[PDB]
Amino acid sequence: MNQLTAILKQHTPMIHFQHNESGATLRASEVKPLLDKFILTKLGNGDIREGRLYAKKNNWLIDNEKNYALNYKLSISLQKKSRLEYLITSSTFPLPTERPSNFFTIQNSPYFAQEKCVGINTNSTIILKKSNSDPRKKEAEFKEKNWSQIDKKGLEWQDFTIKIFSLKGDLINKIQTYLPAFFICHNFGTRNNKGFGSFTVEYINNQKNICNVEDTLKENFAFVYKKKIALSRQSTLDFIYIYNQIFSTIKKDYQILKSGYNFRNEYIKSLLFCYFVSKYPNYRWEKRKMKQLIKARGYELKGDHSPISGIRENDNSWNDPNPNGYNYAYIRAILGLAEQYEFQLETPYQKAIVKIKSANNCISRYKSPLLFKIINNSIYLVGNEINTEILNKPFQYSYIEQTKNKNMRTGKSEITERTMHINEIEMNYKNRINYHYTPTSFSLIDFMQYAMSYKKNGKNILNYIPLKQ
Amino acid sequence: MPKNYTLQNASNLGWLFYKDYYRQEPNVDFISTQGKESDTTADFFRKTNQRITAYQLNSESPLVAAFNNHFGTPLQLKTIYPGLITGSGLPHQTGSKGEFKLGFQFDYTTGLPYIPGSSIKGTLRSMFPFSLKDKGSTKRILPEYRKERMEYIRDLIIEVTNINEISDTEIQALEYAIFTNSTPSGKTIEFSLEEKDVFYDAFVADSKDGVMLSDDYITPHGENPLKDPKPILFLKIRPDVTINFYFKLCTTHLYKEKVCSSKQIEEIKKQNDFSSSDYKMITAHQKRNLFEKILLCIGIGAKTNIGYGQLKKL
Amino acid sequence: MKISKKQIEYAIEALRANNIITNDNQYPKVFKGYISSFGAAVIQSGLIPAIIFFENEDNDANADRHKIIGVLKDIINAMRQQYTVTDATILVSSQIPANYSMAQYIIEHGNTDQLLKEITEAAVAMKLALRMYKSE
RNA sequence: CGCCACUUCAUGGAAAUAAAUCACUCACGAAU
Repeated sequence: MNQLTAILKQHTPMIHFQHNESGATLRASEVKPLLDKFILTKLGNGDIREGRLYAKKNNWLIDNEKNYALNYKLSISLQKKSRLEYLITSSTFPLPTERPSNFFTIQNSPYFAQEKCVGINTNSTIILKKSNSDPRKKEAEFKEKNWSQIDKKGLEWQDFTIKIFSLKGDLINKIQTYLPAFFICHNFGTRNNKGFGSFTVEYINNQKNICNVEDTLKENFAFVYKKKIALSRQSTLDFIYIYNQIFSTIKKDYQILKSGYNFRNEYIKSLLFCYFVSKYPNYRWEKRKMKQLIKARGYELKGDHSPISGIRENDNSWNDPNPNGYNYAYIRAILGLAEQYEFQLETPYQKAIVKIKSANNCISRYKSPLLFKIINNSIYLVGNEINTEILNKPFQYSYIEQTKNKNMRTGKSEITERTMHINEIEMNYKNRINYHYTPTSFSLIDFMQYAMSYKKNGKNILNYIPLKQ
Repeated sequence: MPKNYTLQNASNLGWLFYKDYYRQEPNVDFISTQGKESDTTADFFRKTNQRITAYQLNSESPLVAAFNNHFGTPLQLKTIYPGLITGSGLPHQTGSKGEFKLGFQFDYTTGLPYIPGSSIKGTLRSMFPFSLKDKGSTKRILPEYRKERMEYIRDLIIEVTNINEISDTEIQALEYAIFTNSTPSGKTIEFSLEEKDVFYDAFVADSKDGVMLSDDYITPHGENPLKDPKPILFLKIRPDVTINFYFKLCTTHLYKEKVCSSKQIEEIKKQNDFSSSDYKMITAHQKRNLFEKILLCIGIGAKTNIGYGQLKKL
Repeated sequence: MKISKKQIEYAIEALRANNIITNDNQYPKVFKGYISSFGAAVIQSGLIPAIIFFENEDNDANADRHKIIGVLKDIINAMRQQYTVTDATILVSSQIPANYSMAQYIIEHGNTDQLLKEITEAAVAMKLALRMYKSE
């Protein structure tokens, strides 16, 4: 045929920046470029260069020499135009008792981008107010105008249509075989690696698809882990409960991998930190040296516990042995490169901001190499090998002291900055082996084998089933 | 002034987009590299963009009514999300932040967003087999192109008209009659004035409850995944905007796989060696239905491979 | 609008002086696209937007497309050098200062038609002069 | 649970191509 019609189901909400339009749905401007790469990769049996030669032979490319684009047209349209609108934040907040029927909240999520939308600011969607009752509860108010003028919204739609048109019949038949696997292997949105934007193919040309998502994930990803998540659901019922539990679990488990968990009597060390201590180079946190250097200038950092220095039941030291020094590197860069670190000085209006900028100006960003997939309320953690380019690269840290001005007769006045407070920094320490430099050896499969086989008190911290290791 | 475009209270949208866009204000400074990235420049361009995107169009507009009176009954279709882009290659760029970096096709006199008739003609011809020129460079892709497009056109003609069989030579003759008003060899058929197929400029006719223009983003992430992507902001026609397609189409007569004029076909009818087997007719209504089906299949405008410019029935 | 041979001589000398056409009598092939795009930008967007776009130096382009603005400046200076005394009464026969931003000059000198015709003619002359030579 | 953000804002290709380039009639007539 020349037209391929498919119906897509949505498992997790998508974070759309063009939520204002009633016709807003999955943008083909990011589905077609990704689908073209997927099809070429599968055409070359795991490689992309032989796949484009296959499409070059079959005359499936728009340009035979320049790009990966295939000659087909993509059109994603909403069938029924009713949406469920979600507010996705990282901080828990009380729920207002006045909302539109389609307004839902995901409380503890890995989406730390619209955190200012809940709080004191008059531009916030939910205004937090101290309770007129006992000063323990907090009151929430829904500001409709502020809701409308939000940049990103979480949108979930009823089943909609993806239409592919091409006069090349042989291309369409190949697209048909790979389209179901494409939606099982990819997520869309502004936080898609964390689980937002999970879609699956249900009907292709009015024919139901029987695609094993577990088998589909196995072929395309090097490792696949599945979580035994309890459902309760009362009895099905609340998807908001299911959504909130699933996304809270993802944030908890990911934050156990990168950095740790510090809330209660409970404390879980960074498994990424744990991995690098157990290997031969014995790298330690770059956070360790920042904390050491900031303490060197007598900055009272908040916390009653000295920084950890190893793996054992407790290694709470402020000093690094004596004969040699601990080997340092930028550990958490390979699992997502951040922009700045905050360290919460003692006086509760000032804090230390350390800024990472990359010395050569060659590494601006790094997407997380870990993909979280939520298909039918089941969390699948997949991934491939990390980008080896990030390994062994320099980073410059700018240590900045920030003190929040003690309010004003107006609003907060955080322009009271401070010049880069003086620190004894390193330049090329230990033959370019220092906390400036990313590690020179990392395998994601090896790391994830260590992570899901890691036990505290005889139980796995990340309760996952190793579908593929 | 801000909404309900009209002829008495409006600014020319094309003027606003092209000449007044980079007006030199007392304190803006987008000449310098520092000022191109500043918040003052971003605010300036944000205000200009808000002015451009604040206009709506009423169905009972004297402008569109005059278009209907001049060019005939419009073919009315609706834009679906993401919208419609036309004139994307027109140079509108300086290197500033918050600026529209893609061109837009604006009518000069009226300022209304419009799709030129040449764009419509080319988009309709593209799905006819004999649209790719026989060249040395195009010789390798010519046969498959013609085969695919001829099967598509044959199915469309059988669906729209009451023609049961159409031949490849008949499709060639029909396409050359519609788009060139000539024989496939290049010869001319003595046609009357009313026997010319004309593709007028499409116009925006109704915005309904919203505006007819909006802003959209394309963020090309580079080949290097470790480097920051560049956001590009451009102007689009909003979804659910009525587009009036104006045509002047005639009836095409086909006798013995050649295209005949009206007096020619009547003379042939009066002949005693006349058979209905080799006489074929596609009327202006059927031609308009065929064009409508082509437009609903492939859409119109720029970036149609990624969903921009797809149309729906009212 | 006829391009005199003197304007084309100015264009060739300016293109050589601004290190676009090397001693091999070849030029980077992207510069013909640069000149055509500038010609189109002047007529669609305007003189100020086009010169601002083509004059900045922090662009992510293959070559130094800001050199076509220097070529324009040289051609306009050469044209103004041959303005007669009678022209100098109506026409601003003053050399563009050099090291001065061309956009700044045009902004400060109003937006007179004189500069628009001069830049249009100079761009056409640059286009023809580049067509005199061969792509690298 | 409390608190809190930074970053990125256009490059590459196409810049005219082909058909028609004058055709027909009168090329001196009448008187001288």
